[PDB]
Formats: sequence, C-alpha cells, structure tokens
Amino acid sequence: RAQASGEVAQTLTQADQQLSAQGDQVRSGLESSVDGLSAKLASRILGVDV
Amino acid sequence: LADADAMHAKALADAKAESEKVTEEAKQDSERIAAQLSEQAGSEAERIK
Repeated sequence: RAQASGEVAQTLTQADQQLSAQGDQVRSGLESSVDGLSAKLASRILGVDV
Repeated sequence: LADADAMHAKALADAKAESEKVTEEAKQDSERIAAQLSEQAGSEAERIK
C-alpha cells in the first residue's frame, strides 16, 4: 500500500509539473489562435463578415 | 496392565500422528492465507495507482 501511495504521489508531482509546463507552452499558440477566434466570434455576434 | 501400556503407546503414536495432521493442515493454511493476503495487497496496490 505504502509503495503504491508513494509511487502515486511521486507521479502526481511529476505530472503536475510536466502538465503545467505543457499548458503554458500551448498557451503560446493559444494566443495566436485567439485573434482568428475573436474575429470569427465578432462576425457571428454581428451576423455579417467582419 | 499390558493392554493399558499398549493403549498408552498407541495414544502417544496417535498424538504424533495428529501433530503431523496439525502440521499438514497448518502449513497448507498459512500458505493459502499468505497467498490471499498477497493477492489482496496486489489488488489494492493496483487499485491505488
């Protein structure tokens, strides 16, 4: 039990670090795609091509 | 008197035999309980990870 719990905790810490790094990495391309996403959203809430 | 002495010897032999039948049962048990507790340990470890 204790090894299972220790292994789970270690992998949880490692996964937290790795996934946090991966998320902020991908947020970079997120801020690129945001421009097009917002343009198309505007062209929807307006009902005509922006 | 001779019959009682022979019966006592037979009773001691039968006590040695049940000591055998206590070892045969107890070792097999201890082994089986160890097996099921190891299986339980493995199952809970697998469940937790």
